[PDB]
Amino acid sequence: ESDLVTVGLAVDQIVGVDQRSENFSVVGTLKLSWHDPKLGFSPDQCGCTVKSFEDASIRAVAGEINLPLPSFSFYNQQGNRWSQNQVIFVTPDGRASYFERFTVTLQAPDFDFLAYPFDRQKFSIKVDLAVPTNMFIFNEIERFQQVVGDQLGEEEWVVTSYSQEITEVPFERGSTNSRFTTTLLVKRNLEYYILRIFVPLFLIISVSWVIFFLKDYGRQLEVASGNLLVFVAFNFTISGDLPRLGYLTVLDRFMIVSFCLTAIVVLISVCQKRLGAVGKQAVAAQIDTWVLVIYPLVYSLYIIWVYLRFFTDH
Amino acid sequence: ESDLVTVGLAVDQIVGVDQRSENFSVVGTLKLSWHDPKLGFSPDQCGCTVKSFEDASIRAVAGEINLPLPSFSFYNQQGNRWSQNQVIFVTPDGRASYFERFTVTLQAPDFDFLAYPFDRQKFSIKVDLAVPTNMFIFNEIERFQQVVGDQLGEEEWVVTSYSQEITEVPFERGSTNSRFTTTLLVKRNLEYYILRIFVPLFLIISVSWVIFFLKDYGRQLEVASGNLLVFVAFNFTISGDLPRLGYLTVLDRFMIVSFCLTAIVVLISVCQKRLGAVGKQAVAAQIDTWVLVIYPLVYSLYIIWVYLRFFTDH
Amino acid sequence: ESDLVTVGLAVDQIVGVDQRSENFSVVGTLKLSWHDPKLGFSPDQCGCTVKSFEDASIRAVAGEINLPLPSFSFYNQQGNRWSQNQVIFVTPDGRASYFERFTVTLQAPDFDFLAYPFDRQKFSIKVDLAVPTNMFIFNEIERFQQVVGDQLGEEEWVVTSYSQEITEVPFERGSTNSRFTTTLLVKRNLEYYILRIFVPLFLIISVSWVIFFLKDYGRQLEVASGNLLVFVAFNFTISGDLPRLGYLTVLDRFMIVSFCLTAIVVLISVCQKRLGAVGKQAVAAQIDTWVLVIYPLVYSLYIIWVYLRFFTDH
Amino acid sequence: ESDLVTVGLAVDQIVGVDQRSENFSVVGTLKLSWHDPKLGFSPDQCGCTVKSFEDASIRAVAGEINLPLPSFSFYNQQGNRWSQNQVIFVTPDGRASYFERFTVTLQAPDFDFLAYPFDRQKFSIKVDLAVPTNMFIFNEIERFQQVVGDQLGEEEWVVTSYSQEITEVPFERGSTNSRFTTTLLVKRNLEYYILRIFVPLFLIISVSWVIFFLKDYGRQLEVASGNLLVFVAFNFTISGDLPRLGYLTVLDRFMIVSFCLTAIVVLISVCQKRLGAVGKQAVAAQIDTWVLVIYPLVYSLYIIWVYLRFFTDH
Amino acid sequence: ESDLVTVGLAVDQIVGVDQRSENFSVVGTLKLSWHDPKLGFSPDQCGCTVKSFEDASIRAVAGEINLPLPSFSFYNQQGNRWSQNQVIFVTPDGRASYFERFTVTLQAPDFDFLAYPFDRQKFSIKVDLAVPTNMFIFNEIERFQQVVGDQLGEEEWVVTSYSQEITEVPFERGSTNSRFTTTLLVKRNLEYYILRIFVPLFLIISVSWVIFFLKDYGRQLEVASGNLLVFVAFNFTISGDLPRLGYLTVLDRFMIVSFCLTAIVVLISVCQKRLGAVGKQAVAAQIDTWVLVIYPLVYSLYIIWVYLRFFTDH
Repeated sequence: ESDLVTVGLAVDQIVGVDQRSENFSVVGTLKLSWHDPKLGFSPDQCGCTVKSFEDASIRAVAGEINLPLPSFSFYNQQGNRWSQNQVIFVTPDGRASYFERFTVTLQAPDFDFLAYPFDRQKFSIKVDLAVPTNMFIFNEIERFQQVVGDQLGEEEWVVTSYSQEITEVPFERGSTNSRFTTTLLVKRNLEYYILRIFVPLFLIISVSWVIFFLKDYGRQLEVASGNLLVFVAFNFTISGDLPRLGYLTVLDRFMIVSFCLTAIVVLISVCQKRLGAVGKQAVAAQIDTWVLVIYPLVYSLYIIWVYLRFFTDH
Repeated sequence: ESDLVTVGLAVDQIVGVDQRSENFSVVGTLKLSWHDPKLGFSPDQCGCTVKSFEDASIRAVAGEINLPLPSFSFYNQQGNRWSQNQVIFVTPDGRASYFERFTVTLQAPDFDFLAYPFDRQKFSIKVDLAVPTNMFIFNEIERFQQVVGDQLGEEEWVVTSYSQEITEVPFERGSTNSRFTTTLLVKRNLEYYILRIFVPLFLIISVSWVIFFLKDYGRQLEVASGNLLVFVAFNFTISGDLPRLGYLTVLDRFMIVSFCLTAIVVLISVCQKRLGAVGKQAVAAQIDTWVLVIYPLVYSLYIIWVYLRFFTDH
Repeated sequence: ESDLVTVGLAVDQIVGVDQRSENFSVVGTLKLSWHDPKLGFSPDQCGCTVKSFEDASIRAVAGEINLPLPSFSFYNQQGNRWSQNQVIFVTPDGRASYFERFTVTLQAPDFDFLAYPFDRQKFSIKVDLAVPTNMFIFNEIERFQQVVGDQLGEEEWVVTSYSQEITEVPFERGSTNSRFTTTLLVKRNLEYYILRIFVPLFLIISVSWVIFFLKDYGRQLEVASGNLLVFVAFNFTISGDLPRLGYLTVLDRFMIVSFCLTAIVVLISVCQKRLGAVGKQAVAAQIDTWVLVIYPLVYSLYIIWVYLRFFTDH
Repeated sequence: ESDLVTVGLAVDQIVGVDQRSENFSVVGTLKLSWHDPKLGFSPDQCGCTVKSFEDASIRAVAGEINLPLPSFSFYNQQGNRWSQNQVIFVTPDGRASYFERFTVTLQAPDFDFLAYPFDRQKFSIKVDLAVPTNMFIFNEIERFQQVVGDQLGEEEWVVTSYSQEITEVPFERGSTNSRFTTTLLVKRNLEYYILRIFVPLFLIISVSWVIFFLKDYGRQLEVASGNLLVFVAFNFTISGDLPRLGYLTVLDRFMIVSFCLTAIVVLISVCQKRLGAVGKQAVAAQIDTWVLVIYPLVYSLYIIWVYLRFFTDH
Repeated sequence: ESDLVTVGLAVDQIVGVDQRSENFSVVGTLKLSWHDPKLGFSPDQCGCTVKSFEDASIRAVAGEINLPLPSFSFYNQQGNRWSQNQVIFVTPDGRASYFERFTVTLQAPDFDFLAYPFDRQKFSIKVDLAVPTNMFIFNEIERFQQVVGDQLGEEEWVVTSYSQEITEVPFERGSTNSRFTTTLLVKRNLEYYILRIFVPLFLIISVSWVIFFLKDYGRQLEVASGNLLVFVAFNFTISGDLPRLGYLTVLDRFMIVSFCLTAIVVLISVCQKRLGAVGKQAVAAQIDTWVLVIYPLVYSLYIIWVYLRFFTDH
C-alpha cells in the first residue's frame, strides 16, 4: 500500500524575464506532509514530545535514517537550488512535515512580446518525485496561504489566475512517478511604466505645444529646436528599457509619432517666422490658432486608433 | 520489413541572429506518424476507444512499453530543447501519432552582412533518427499547415521560399539512419527599418534644408549648428542597431554622406553671413537659390548610384 | 575520544552584490587549532624547537603525514578558493595551528531591493568539516581580532551586527559532521550616495530656482530650457548606478518628481513671458513671489511624506 | 608503404579579433586527395562510373567502410567546427577526394595594438592528422584557387603574404603524424577608418577654423562653444571603436590634441571679445590674421612628427 | 642522485586586471636546462653535431623517447596555455635546453583600489614540476635578460621590483616537488591618465574661469551654462574608465568638487546679472575681482589637502 503525501506551494515574486536569456527565476515556499508507521518511536527512549532535524534536504536524512523518504527535484532547474530554514518534524504517532524556502532558476521558451503593456504570459513550475509509484504518491493539494503571495508594493510581475494539478509521467524501466505542476498567468505591472515614461513625455510634448502662444517668433523657434534636442536625449535615457528586438512595440510607435510631430513643429516655426518677416503678419495668427487645436485632436485620434487596432477584434 | 514513418514540420518565427554569437533559435511544431502491428491491443481489456500518454518524449514511453519506438534528436542542438503539449495517440488498429511544440538553439556559421537591408540568408534545420535503418525509415513528408507559419504582424525574419527532403547518412558500426532537412531563405523585414530610422533622418535633413528660406542670417546659422548637434545625437540613439563590424554597411554610407552635407551647410551659412555683412547682400540670395535646388538633386543622384552599384550587375 | 578543535573567523570586506548574478564574494581570514598526541615528536631527532610547513592545504599535509587531519570546505563555494600565507605550526607537545587568508565566491538568493538607501540584507558564510564526528568536532569559537574588520575608509558594505554558532548536519551513510555558520547584517554605506548623487541634484535644482529673481524674461526662459537639458544629461550620467529592475526605487521617485517640477518651471516661464509682453507686467512679479516660496515648501513636504511612508509604520 | 596524400587550403575572411577574448575565427575551404588500391571495386557490381557519399566527416565513412581513412582535426579548435557541402568521391581505379567548407573558432595570444592603423599581425592555422605516420603522410601542398580569397569588397582584415609548410610532431607512445601549418600576415583595412572617423573630424575642425573670418565677436564665441560641444559628442559616438586599453593609441593622441586646440579657440575668442569691447579693435584683426595661418601649420607639423616617430627608425 | 635543473623566467607585459573578473594574464618567456647522461648518443650513428625537436611540450617528447623528462605546469592556470617557438636541444655530451614563449591566464584575488593613481599591487606567478623530488630538483635561478622586459613604450602596467625563489611543497602519497615563484610589484603607469583625463579638465575649468573678465553679463551667463553642460558630457565620455564600485576613488572626489564649483559659477553669474541690472554696477566689478583670485587659491588648497590626507601619514 503506497503511502499518501499532501503537497502545497506558493510564489512570492518572479524575477528576470529576458528574451535572450530564455530563462527566469522564482522565489517561494514548499510544504510536504505524510504518515508512515515505521517512523514511529516510543517517547520513553527519546524523552521528548517530538523529534526534529535542521538544515538538510530529504535525501540526507533519508540516507542517514536508512529508511525510504519522499525526495523530489524540480523538473527544469538549472545549476543549484538555494534552501534556507529547512526543517523536518517527526511526531511520536508517525506523522511528518517539511518546510523549505527556495529559489530556483528555470528554463523558458522564447516569448513574443509585440504589445508591450499587454504582455500576457504563461509561467509553469513542475515538481517531480524521485521515487517510483509504489513508494509514494501525491494525493491532494494543500491550498495554503496565498498563491498570489502579496508581501509589499509590487515586483516585476503580478498574478491574475493560477491552477495546480497532479498527473503521472513515465519513469525508468517501467513504473511512473507523481508530478505536480502549477501554472501562472501574469501582467507587466504597468504602474512603473505609466509613472516613469509616459508622464515625462506628456510634459515634454506639452511644453512644445504651449510655446505657440508667443507673439515673437525667434524665441519660439529657438525654444522649439531646444525642445526637440531634449526629446531626443530623453528618448535615449530610457535606453535598456526597450530591449533590442526586430519588430515594433507600441512604445516605439508612440516614440516615432511624437518625434515626427515635434520636427513638424520646428518646420512650422521656420515658415511662420518667414511669413511674419515678409509682411503678412495677420495669417500667422490664424496658423497659430489652427495648430493650437489641431494637435490635441490628432493625439486623441491616434491613441483611439491604436487601442482599436491592438486591443480588440478586427 | 522496416516500418515506414511520415514526418512534417513548420516554423513560426526565427529569432536571435547574432554575428558574434554565431547561433540562433527557432520555434515551431513537429508531427510523427507510423503503424506497427505489435502496438495493437484488444478493446475488451482496455474498454476505451483509444489510449494516450502525455508529457513525455518518445524515449521514455519506449523504455516503459519495452518496445522499440522512433526516437529522434536535432542534429546541431545546443543545451536542451523545450517541449510543451507533448502527446502520443495509440489506436486499436495499430496506428500512432505524436505532436510536439518545440524551441531549439542551433549552431550557425559566420554570416557576411555587407548590404544591410538586403541580407539574403540561408537557414537549415536537420532532424535525425536515433535508430538504425532496419528499425525505421522516413518515407514521405507531410506538407501540413503552412511552413510560412504566419501568425500576427511580423517577427525578426520573414520567409520567401523553402524545400524539405530526406537522405541517408552513416551510422555507428555500419548501417545508416534517416535524415530530414528543411532549408529556408529569409529577408530582413525592412518595415521596422524604414519606419524607424529612415523617416527621422528625412525630417532632420529637411529642416536643415528649409532654414535657407530665411533672410536674416544669424538665426539661420544658430539653427544650423543646433540641427547638426541634433543629427549627431540621433545617430547615436540608434546605437546597438548597427552591430560593431569592421567594414561598411549601406546605412553607414548614408550616415556619413548626410553628416558631411550638414557640416557643409554650416560652413556655407558662415560664409553667407560674412558676405552679407560686408555689403554684397545681392549675391547671398543667388547662393541661397543655388543651394535650394542643388541639395535634392545630389541626394537623388546618390540614392540612384548606390542602387546601381549594390543591387544589380556591374 | 574525538579530538576537539577551536575555530575563528573574520571578514574584511564583502564585494559584488548583483541582483542578476545572484552571488557575491568575501575576503577574510581563518584560524584552526587542536591537539592530538600522535603528532608529538622528540626534539632530539629534529633538533628544532618547532616544525612547520608552508603553502599547502590541510589535505596535502594530511596525505603526506599519513595521519588524519581536520580538513574542511566552504558549504556553497563556486569554482576555486584562493589562498595566500598558508602555514601550519607543530609544537613538540602536540599542539597545532593553521592560518589562511582567503577569498571565496558564494551563492546567494535573489534580494528585494525596493528602498535603495535602506537595503537591510543578510549574509551567511558556512564552514563544514570533511571528516565524520568521531574524528573531529568543533568545540568553541575564538572571537579573535574584529569580525567588523575595519581597515581603511569603507567598502561596498558595512557591518552592523553578527553572530556565530555551531551545529551538526547529516553526513554520508550515517554519522554527522560539525558546522560553523556566521551571519551578518549589512548597510549600503550611504556616504558615497549622499556625496555623489544628492549634492549635484541639489545644486541643479537650486540654480533653476534662483533664475526666477530676474526681471527680464527671455534670458530666464533660455536658462530654464538649458537647465532642463542639463538635468536630463545628469540623470543619464548616473547610468549603471540604478540597476535595471521592474519596480520603483526611492531614487526613481525623487528623479521623476524633480523632472516634472523643472518642466513646470519652463511652462511657467513661457506663460510669464507672454503675460509680461501683453502689458500686465505687475502680476508677473506676484507670480514670481509666489513660486519663490512655493517650491522649497513642496520639496520639504515631499521629503517628509516619503520618510513617513517608507521608513516607519503605516 | 605509407600512402601519400595531397592537401590544400584557402581562407575567405577572418573575423572577430578581440583583445579580451583572446581568440578569433576563420571561414574557408579544404581539400584532401590520395590513392589506396583497397578502395578499388569492379564497375560490374555497382554499375556506376563513380561512387559518392554526402554530408559526413571522414570518421563516419571510415567507421562504416571498415577501412582506415585519413581523418584530421584542427590543432587549437574550440567547441565544434561547422561543415557544409561535405562530399567524398571514389573512382573505380582507387582515387579519392574530399571537399569541405568550414568555419573554426581558434585560440590566440594577447596582441600588442599600440599603433592602431598599423597593427601588423600574424595568424596561423594548424591541421593535424589523427593517424600515425605509417598509415598516411602529407606529401605536397596544392596551391589551388587563391589563398587571398577575394570575394567582394573587403572584410575585417586583408592579406599581404602567406606561406604553408609541413612538418612532423610527436604522437602517442612513439611514432609521429603529419602537420600542415599556414601562416598569414594581415592589415587593418584602413578604408573604413579613413572614410568614417577622419573625414568628420576634418570637417568639425575646419568649421571652427572658418568661424574666425567674422567681424562680430559674440556670434563667433557662441559658435565656438557650440562646436566644442559637438566635438565632444562626436568623440563619444565612436565609442566602442576604441577598445578599453591601458596605453595610448595614435587615434587617442589625435583626439586629445584636437580637443586641446578647440578649447584654445574658445579661450582666444573670449579674449578677443574683451579686447574689441575695450576699444583696441585694430589688434583683434591682427590676432585673427595670425591664428588663421598658425593653425594649419601646426596641424601639418604634428602629423609629420607623429609619422617620423611611429613609422620609421629613431 | 637527483638531477639538477636551472630555470629562468621573464615577463614582457601584464594585461587585463579586472575587479569583477578576479583574474588576469601574462605574456613572457621560459628557459629550462639540465644534464642527464642517459640522453647521450654517439655522433657516428646520427652524423649530426646536435639533435633537436620542434613544436612539442616536454610531455610529448618524454612519452616518445621513453625516458623521464622534467615536465611542469603553472600552479593556477585556467583553460589552456598558448605556446609558440617551442624547441628543445640535445648535445652529444648529454646537455639539454628548452625555450618557450607563453601566455597564461591566472587566477587572482579581489583587489582594493581606493586611491586610483596609487594602486600599489602584488602579482605572483608560480611554476611547479610534475615529477617527484627524486627525479628532478630546481637548483639555481638564471637571472637572464631583463625581468623588467621593456620592449617599446609602456603597457597597462609597469614594474618596480621583483624577487624569485624556490621552495618545496607536498606531493601525492608522500614526497615533494620543486616550486619556483616570482613576485612582482606594479604601478598604474599614470602617463596615459595625466595626458588624457587631467589636461582636458584643466582646460574646461580654465575657460569657465576666464569668462569672468567680461563686462557684459548676459553673454557671460550663457557661456557659463554651456560650459557646465560640456563638463557633464565630458565627465560622461570617460565612462568605463571609472569601474563601477561602491566607494570613492580620488578621481571621483575631483570630479564632484569641480562640478560643484562650476554650478557655483553659474549661480554667481545670475546674481551678478541682477545686481548689475538693478543699478549697483560698481560692486559687480568687486565681486569679479574677488572670484578671479579666490578660485586658483581654493584649487591649490584642495590638491594639497588631498595629497596630505591620502599620500602620507596622519
